[PDB]
Amino acid sequence: GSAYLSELENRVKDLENKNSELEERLSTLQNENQMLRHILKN
Amino acid sequence: GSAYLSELENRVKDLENKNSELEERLSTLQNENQMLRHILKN
Repeated sequence: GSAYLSELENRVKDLENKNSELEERLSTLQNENQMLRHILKN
Repeated sequence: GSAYLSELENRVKDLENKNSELEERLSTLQNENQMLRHILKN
């Protein structure tokens, strides 16, 4: 509990940080996807 | 708490689901972008 809780929400601070990371990578891959599409259509 | 303690394990579950979902989208785009690069490429 005391160590469960600490490590439980310890886990979400980690899960949220990981989520932000993934979101930033996603954004980058999406921009690349769209620019490639634009280059190819022209 | 009880309310608090159910909301951290729940937040861990949702974060896990969401982060696993994000990893799939990442895989999808990496695969589409690699193909688009090959097309642009050759």
